[PDB]
Amino acid sequence: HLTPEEKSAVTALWGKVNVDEVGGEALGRLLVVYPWTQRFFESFGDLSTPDAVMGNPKVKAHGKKVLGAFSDGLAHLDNLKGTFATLSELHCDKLHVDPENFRLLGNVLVCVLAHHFGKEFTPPVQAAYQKVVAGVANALAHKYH
Amino acid sequence: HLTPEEKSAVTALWGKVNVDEVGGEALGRLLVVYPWTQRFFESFGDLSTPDAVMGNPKVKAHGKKVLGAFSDGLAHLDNLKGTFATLSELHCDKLHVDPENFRLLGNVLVCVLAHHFGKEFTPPVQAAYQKVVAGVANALAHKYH
Amino acid sequence: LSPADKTNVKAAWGKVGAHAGEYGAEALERMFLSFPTTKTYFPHFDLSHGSAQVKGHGKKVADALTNAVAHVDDMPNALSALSDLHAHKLRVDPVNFKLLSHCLLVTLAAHLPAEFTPAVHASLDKFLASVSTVLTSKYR
Amino acid sequence: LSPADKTNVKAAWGKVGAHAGEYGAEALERMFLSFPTTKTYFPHFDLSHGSAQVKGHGKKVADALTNAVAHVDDMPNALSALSDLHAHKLRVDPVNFKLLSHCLLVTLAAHLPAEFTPAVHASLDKFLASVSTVLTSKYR
Ligand code: HEM
Ligand code: HEM
Ligand code: HEM
Ligand code: HEM
Repeated sequence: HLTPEEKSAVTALWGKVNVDEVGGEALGRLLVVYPWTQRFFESFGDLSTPDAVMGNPKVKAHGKKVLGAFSDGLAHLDNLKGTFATLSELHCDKLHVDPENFRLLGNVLVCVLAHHFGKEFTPPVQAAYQKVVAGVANALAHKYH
Repeated sequence: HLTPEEKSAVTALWGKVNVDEVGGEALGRLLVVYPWTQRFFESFGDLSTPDAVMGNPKVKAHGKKVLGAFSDGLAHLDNLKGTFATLSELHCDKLHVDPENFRLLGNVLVCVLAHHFGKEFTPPVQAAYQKVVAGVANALAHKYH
Repeated sequence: LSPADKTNVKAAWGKVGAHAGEYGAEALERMFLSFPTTKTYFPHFDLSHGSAQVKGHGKKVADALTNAVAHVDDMPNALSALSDLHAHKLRVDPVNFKLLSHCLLVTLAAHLPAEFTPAVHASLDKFLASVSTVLTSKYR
Repeated sequence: LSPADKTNVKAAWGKVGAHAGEYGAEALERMFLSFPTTKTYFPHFDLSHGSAQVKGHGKKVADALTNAVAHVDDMPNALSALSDLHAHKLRVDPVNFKLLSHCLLVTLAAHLPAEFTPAVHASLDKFLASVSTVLTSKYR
């Protein structure tokens, strides 16, 4: 349920996002801030320090994929469920990630946007992004519902 | 998504439930165990002790309504969303109850069923009831989604 | 935990008596069946009904909970090694302690007719929440 | 909180400097707009932008957080009165501390270009989670 002003807030900011970087930043911070999530990324090699996490090329590459799916949801705000269906099967039925972590990654992304855009990330812009990341998290959790 | 065996577990137990009592027991225990929920029930009068809560006639009466809605969901397991639509508007848009409390009340109901049925409330029967109360909580939270 | 809470948890502990390890195994089984995401922490277990591994693990869990109740005013110290294990080695998601705690309460409800009163339910919920707080205090 | 966490929270505190009360008010506004369920705890407030009441309240919240950081190894004692207030009088749902804490982190991110590194983010998250643990320790 985004209003047109909420939609404007979201798309005008997203146009400015570096899509090669921001997803790795959010995934890396998830792994640093919520370290239990490292359980799913054993194959990624050195996660021993925050610098090792943030500089790990597999974290950056994987985060690029993660952000690509966010971008696909931003383009389909009225059908997030179909947009996220195969990813919901993957994360829920195959990986068994607790869906609370979908909420945490969304909020980490919000922090990354706040850090990159500073004052431009106003309280109304944040509110619109909170609706988007909650909608993406609920769509990704559909197979638990 | 209940299987037929899950459906059998649920309906065979529910047939035995005292629908005049179990909802008041679960609502009273919610108010005792998670006392912040008393914030929504100021008009109910004496909630000062667990005995005062459990013996309060308004808690018993209100719990009877709450259980009536659970019973309606058990009869419509493939359309919980429409079943709970007006209650979702009420709880989300008018009352602003955090939907985590829908999960807590469902789990309190599970504890009440375990206490009343003892060994008959087997681990598989509990699992089936957990699917039902999660589905009811997600349906009631639809207007937040 | 208030004095009354300590009293209530002790009532429950004493009634459960020597069944505690059996009830721990039942609570684990309840969790695996009700919350199948928790199973992936036990890939090397057979989680089928009657599994010797679940029986053994439930005795360990029960022993840790009894240690926590026996040292209820010093639980951070009593559970320190287990807090390290769950966060650092096992990477248990904090959500999962809420799931096991609920299953431990349901197990007690299913075996404690007289004792699982609303007040004792509240006291056991607070005790398990306090144990969970310590066991999630060491992520780093 | 580890020694490094205390170091990092102190770095952030010192950079925020005398802006803390303004940033507290901004974090509250972020919470009310992003999580409108939290508004019902403030029915007698005007929550519009520029509200003197939100400005005043944000200074109170900031002062409490600075008290907690100044007494970081004794936070249960430092925040005891506020824990009583939030649980007993205000009946704040525990979920809501996660919402305010997130909004406090976003506010800091929006004002701390150099300091909001991944490590300092983690340290601030742990500090706010620890404050929240104390402020939800008194339900009864
Ligand atoms: C909530 C927002 C999330 C989005 C949008 C997202 C998106 C993705 C995408 C696009 C894929 C690549 C799938 C493929 O290669 O086709 C991926 C894979 C994966 N995701 Fe996520 N994800 C989210 C959250 C998480 C979280 C919170 C976790 C764990 C903590 C996780 C762990 C995994 C894993 C382990 C893989 C690899 C799967 C494999 O290759 O076998 N995801 N995710
Ligand atoms: C999750 C399962 C729940 C169900 C099925 C449920 C069901 C109901 C029903 C059937 C009604 C009566 C509505 C009418 O009279 O038409 C009611 C009202 C209400 N419910 Fe719930 N409820 C749930 C959870 C909660 C919780 C967790 C809270 C608060 C903690 C809450 C607080 C209220 C309030 C304050 C009313 C009165 C509304 C009014 O009369 O103005 N409900 N609920
Ligand atoms: C009431 C909370 C809990 C208690 C008291 C507890 C206690 C214990 C104890 C005593 C051990 C054995 C330690 C070894 O003997 O060093 C253990 C191991 C473990 N626990 Fe927990 N635990 C708790 C919650 C959880 C949760 C929520 C999970 C996951 C859903 C979990 C997963 C594990 C695993 C996977 C092991 C290692 C098992 C083995 O490989 O044999 N624990 N726990
Ligand atoms: C970082 C967590 C928090 C801190 C440090 C904090 C701090 C404070 C402080 C210092 C007061 C003023 C106490 C009076 O001066 O005695 C207060 C009051 C209050 N707080 Fe919090 N609080 C926190 C989280 C919350 C949350 C999450 C809510 C609700 C969503 C909330 C709701 C209230 C309310 C409604 C008041 C009373 C306001 C008044 O009527 O003027 N607080 N808080």
